Amino acid sequence: MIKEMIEDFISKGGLIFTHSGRYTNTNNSCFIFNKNDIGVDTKVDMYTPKSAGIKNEEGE
DNA sequence: AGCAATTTAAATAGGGAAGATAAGCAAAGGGTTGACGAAAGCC
Repeated sequence: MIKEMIEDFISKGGLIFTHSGRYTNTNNSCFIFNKNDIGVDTKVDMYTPKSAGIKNEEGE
């Protein structure tokens, strides 16, 4: 399910971003979602504390 | 005690043999490098 997942994300810290300083330093935790660069094939990152979240029936 | 000459021509061709093989092993390791969240003494 998808809504189940979006809400699983929201019960947790719940951040969706396209740019971050988390890659520069893992202790940083700055997450920035730019609106202008979202396109058809724009890959999009998300953050949860310790990457928490349930999987589906196909294990994703 | 330096003086030692000039031109001219330097071979055309025919051949550079194929047949064989070119190992099989067994190794090639992991040891550290984790930030948030949550109890839990402690100024």
